[PDB]
This record gives sequence, structure tokens and C-alpha cells, in this order.
Amino acid sequence: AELAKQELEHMRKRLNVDMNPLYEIILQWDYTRNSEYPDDEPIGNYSDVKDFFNSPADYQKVMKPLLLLESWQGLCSSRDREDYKPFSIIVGNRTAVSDFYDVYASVAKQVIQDCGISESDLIVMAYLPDFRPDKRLSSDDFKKAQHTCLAKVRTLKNTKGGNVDVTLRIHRNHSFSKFLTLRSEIYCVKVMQMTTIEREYSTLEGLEYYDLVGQILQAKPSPPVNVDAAEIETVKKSYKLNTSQAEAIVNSVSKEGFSLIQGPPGTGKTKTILGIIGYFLSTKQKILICAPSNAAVDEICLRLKSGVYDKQGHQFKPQLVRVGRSDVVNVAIKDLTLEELVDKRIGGRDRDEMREKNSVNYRNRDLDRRNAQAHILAVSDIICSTLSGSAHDVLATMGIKFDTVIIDEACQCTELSSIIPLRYGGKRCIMVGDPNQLPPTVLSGAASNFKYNQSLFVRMEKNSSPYLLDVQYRMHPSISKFPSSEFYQGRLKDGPGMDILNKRPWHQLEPLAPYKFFDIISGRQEQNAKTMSYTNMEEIRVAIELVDYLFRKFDNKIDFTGKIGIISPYREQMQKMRKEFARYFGGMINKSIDFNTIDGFQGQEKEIILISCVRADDTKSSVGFLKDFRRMNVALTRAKTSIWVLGHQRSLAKSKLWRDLIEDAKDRSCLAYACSGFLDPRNNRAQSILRKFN
RNA sequence: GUCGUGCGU
Ligand SMILES: Nc1ncnc2c1ncn2[C@@H]1O[C@H](COP(=O)(O)OP(=O)(O)O)[C@@H](O)[C@H]1O
Ligand code: BEF
Ligand SMILES: [Mg+2]
Repeated sequence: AELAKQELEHMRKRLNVDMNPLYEIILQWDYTRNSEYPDDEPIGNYSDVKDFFNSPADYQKVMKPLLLLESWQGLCSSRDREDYKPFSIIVGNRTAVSDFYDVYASVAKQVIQDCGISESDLIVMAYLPDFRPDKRLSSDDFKKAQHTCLAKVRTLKNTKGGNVDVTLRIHRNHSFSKFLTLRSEIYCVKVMQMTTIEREYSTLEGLEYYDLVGQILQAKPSPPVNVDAAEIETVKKSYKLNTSQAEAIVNSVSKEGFSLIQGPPGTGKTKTILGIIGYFLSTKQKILICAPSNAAVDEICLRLKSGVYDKQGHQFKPQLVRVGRSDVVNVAIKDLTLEELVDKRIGGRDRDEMREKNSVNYRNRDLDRRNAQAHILAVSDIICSTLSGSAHDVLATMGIKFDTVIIDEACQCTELSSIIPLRYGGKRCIMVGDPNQLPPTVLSGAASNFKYNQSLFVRMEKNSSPYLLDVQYRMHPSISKFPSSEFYQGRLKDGPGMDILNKRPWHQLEPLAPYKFFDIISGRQEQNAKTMSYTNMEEIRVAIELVDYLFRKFDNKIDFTGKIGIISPYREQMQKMRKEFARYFGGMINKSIDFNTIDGFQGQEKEIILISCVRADDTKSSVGFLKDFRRMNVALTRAKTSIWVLGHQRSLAKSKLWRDLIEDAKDRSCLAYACSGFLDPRNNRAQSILRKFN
């Protein structure tokens, strides 16, 4: 009775967290400020992430400055790199709420749709008396303007005549409120989306009431619980795994608390997660799986679609729900999307009466949609999503409790992101990740200097040794020669027959080999003025030529549906690659080929991988974030059979890591020279250039 | 100095 009441109180407190302080602090920031910190407060306030936290208060005190710094850096990046479409609104009556002012304005529905303004968005508002209506309006004008105020879009209500009543929450003490006179035109432009930041702040505040708060603060995973070897052998036989994976699965399931599995790429980490899920289901209980990147969630959903084996070995297919939008979610698992499942479940005076009937019908449809969504969530056993999406409003409103949580690629997410899914009464958490992989995507170098980029998995590994996996079953041994010898200094043993099972017909051809490094003799990349992202068309052309040659050689012999992937460190480079591939081939690229980034492609598996090195210009003299060993390791660990690296030898040779990689490739005679039309006998210019370079 | 992200009414 009393215990249940306390548990319910804690659950509602964790789900319902006051967001007012977050806005009160963020809204005081100056949009026009050009600095690496939100304010001019002493740097001594910020502190490095402590390995051990005495109490939740200390953890919150340490994390809050880092979270604010990360939010400020993201806001600055959106201000510079992102360029939305500014709009104008008419100021209305202002309502005074707790240390805040809510302003109601009338906006055009078409303008709102074009600008993509939602109820969880942040905007910057300015007063420009000298602005010319004919003159173009952009973020540059806001940067130049000195009167800027941050506002939060609290709600968006559509009124008659296609007019939206936008409510904007701002800080009282901000001086810009003096410009918010009634019937005044204010130019507002979107900045960024605060949903992720809001969820992170809510989790940070509610960590006090989390069941595993003590373990997180102490960073001490529950001690291993000894289990009979018979169970381990039975699990290994049923799931056709190895001894290490079976032992890790048994240890993780047997003991409550935090269980960390550290497995380099290709060591069955995803297969280990699937085995854990199957074993738990065999032994109603709902399990929540969260991955930092949507690609990992899509891969997990695709793998689960094939079925899950139990201890007896029989394969069963549980109901899996993907919490996300169709656009971000992959087309292959589009059926598993929650919205698609809900759609499948159901799918004068006279004018006033007709309007009332239409409104009643719409309300009934909304109620039916809510009921179908609730039924799908309740019946479903596996809920796969992302860390940011794990705190979806629907899940919080439903109130269902997830006693088992899995965090895939825990090293790719910050502590707050990894802890977000634990708000739902998480008593058992299993984190799978390899520290050598890419770190969490942090836009602030200062925050990383304070160990903000450090993930909870890394800290837990430092405190105690996780369950280690040293056997791989994906990467070709030749491909894994260099990554294992350099990054891991060994400790990674290839499978008994990886080479035999990785043999492919195109490997026989000299141009195409399991491992090959192609050099761009003549290649330069242009940095975008706004996004500050490099991009070179030479690598795109070379990749297109390689793909066309591979298809022509083995068009009908072997189908390449979902077997060729191209990873580029730069978003702009990936977008250009996809656009040019669509222009050249057409719709086949939608299925036969995939395009992604190294961080966005982390965890993905493809038979053929093309790693595009954007930094193809020697005059730059800098390789960029690629210099880090984790980036190269993740990029190289994507190929299962064939890996092709495109780049400029001179530019990459400057960095020690790429220099060593090129030397290793030369030792194995895997180095190659490529250019425009280097595989075209007609294009004798390419042959002449190759001969001259040699 | 540039790599990610949350929603569908
Ligand atoms: N015991 C095994 N027998 C055969 N194949 C295995 C075994 N364990 C793992 N594999 C293969 O190795 C691959 C492991 O990939 P994984 O390491 O999960 O990728 P990522 O590191 O991106 O998560 C799987 O695709 C699976 O087919
Ligand atoms: F360790 Be794998 F690259 F997800
Ligand atoms: Mg995995």
C-alpha cells in the first residue's frame, strides 16, 4: 500500500518535471553573443565529470553547467550553420506567469508550415524599425541586430481564417519586452529544437528518484552472480553463440542492476543483445531497447523481424514497436513503426449542424487513434527506439513500467542520454558498447575538455571491468589486420572461417579486392559558406564509376540489394553523393545502395563499404576530426567483405594515423590510384595521368 | 570545426 503509493509518486515526479528553470536560465542568454560560453561567469564554475559522485545534488551541480554549455554551443552552431526562413508576427496581450511572460501573436498558417514551427521549438525575436520589406531577411540580419530575445513556442492553435495563435514564453527581466507593444511587428526566426535538451534536463532533475541512482552515482555495477555452466552451455547451443557471448548473456540476465558488455565491432554485440532479449522473453514483461542513432534502432528492428530464439531453440516472433516518425525510420521497418501499426489497427443552421457533426467525427477518430495506440503499446513486448525518443510523451502519459532496459552503443551517447530511458522504473539495465568507437557527438570542445563527452559506459568500465568479447565474426581477416594490430594492439581474433565465407567473385578482379586504398591524384573539396562542410565531386564520380563497373561485371550474377554502403564523414558530402548517385543510376540507389556518415553509420553492417575521405586537398594541411583514431576505427569496421577507401594520399599522409594506414596498405600492395575515368579505356587522359604519377 | 537528435497533430 504505502510502498505502491511511494512508487507511484516517484514515477509521476520522474515523468512530470518542472521545466521552468531550464527556460529561465537559457532565455537569459544573448542570441547575438559571439562566445564559447553562455555568459561571462568565471570558468572555475565548470568542473570535470567526477568519477565518483557523493550524492545526487553533487551530480546535478556538476552536470548542469556542462548541459547549459552544450545547449549554448548547439544554439550557436544552429545560428551559424543552420539558416531557417525568418518570419514576422504581430505582438498581442502579454500574460504574466511565474518569472515569465507569455505573448500571444497571430501568424499565417502557410508561414508556420513553411518555417516548420512546432510546440517544442525555440525562436529568436528582433525589432527592426529600419528593415525594408522588399529587402531579403535572413539570420545575418538577426546577428547584426542588437535587440534579440529568445522565446519558446509554448503552443500553436489554429483559429478561423487560417490564422495561428502562437504563444511565446520569454523571460520577464529581458529588456526586449519593452519593444513588445500591442499591434507591433516583430521579426522571429527559429533557432533549434529543445525537445532533446528538455528531456535531458528532466532526466537530470529526476535522477534523484531513479531506482539505480545509487549505482549511477557510485558508478559501481552490481557484482557478477555465479551461474551454473550447464545453463551457459545450453544458451550457447540454443543460440549458436560462442562461450564468451553465452557467459556474458547469462551473467547480465542473472544479476540485476547495471551490466556492461564490451565487444569490438563484429563480435556479435547486436547478436548478443538479441540473445539477451530472447532469453529474457523465454524466462507480462516488456523490454525497452534504446540506441543513440536511428540506424542502430533500425538494424535491431530488422534483426528482430527475422525472429527470436528461445532456450529450447524454437524461433518465435514477438510484437515489436518502433517509437519514432516514419521519415527518420528506415523504409524497410516502416511497417514496424508505431504510427503504421495504429493505422492498421483502425485506419446557416444546416451548416452549423454539419460543422458540429464533422467536429464530433474528428474527436471520435482521435479517441480511436488514442485507444489503438494504447492497445499497441500495452500488447507489445519489445519497444525499440532512441535515447532521445525513449522519453516520448506517449510513453510517459501511458505510464507503463519497463523493468528491463538495453542501451546499444552506450559509448556513443552522453551520461544524460543513456540515463533518459531509465526514468521508467528501470531496475535492470544492460549497456553494450565498445570504447574505441566514436564518442558522443558533442559540438563543444570545452565541454569535452570537462569530460562531458565521456559516456556513462566509459565511467562504469573505469570503475569495474565489463564482460569482454575478443572474438569477431564479421570483418574479413585481411581488413581486420590493421584495425586490430593498431587500434586494439591485438586482443581481437578472427573467426575460424571468415576468409572462406567472405570470398566473393569480384575479389578475383584486380581493381576490386577485399581491402583496397584508392588515391585521388587530382581532387579538391570546397567548404560550404554556411554549413562549413567540405565536399569534393571527384570522389563522388570515382565512387559512381566503381559502382557502375561492379554492377556491369556482376549485374545479374549477384544482387546488391542492401549490400553496398557509402560512408562519408561530412553530411554535405553524403548528401551530394546521394544526389549524384540518384541522378546517374536512378531509383536503384534507394535499395541497391545506401549513403550515410561514419557516426550515423556506426553499428551498421554491409557487404561492401566505400569510405569517402572529403579532405582531398593537400593545401589545407589539416585532416580534421578524422585524425582521431575512433573515427578511423568505426569507418574501417563497417566492411564485411570489401572495403574501398577514397582519398588523397598527400593530404592524408600528413597525419600520423593516416600515414601509418597508407604505409600498411603499401606493405600489402593494397594501395591504388584513381581519378576521373580511370576505369574507362576510352578516357586515355586518366591512363596518362596514372602513368605520369607512377 | 564540424560529426547527431526529438515528435505527428
Ligand atoms: N557464433 C556465431 N556464428 C556465426 N556468426 C556469428 C556468430 N556471432 C556473430 N556472428 C556474425 O557476426 C556479426 C556480428 O555483427 P555485430 O558485431 O553485431 O555488428 P556491430 O558491431 O555493428 O553491432 C553478425 O552479423 C553475425 O552474423
Ligand atoms: F562495435 Be560495432 F561497430 F557496433
Ligand atoms: Mg551492435
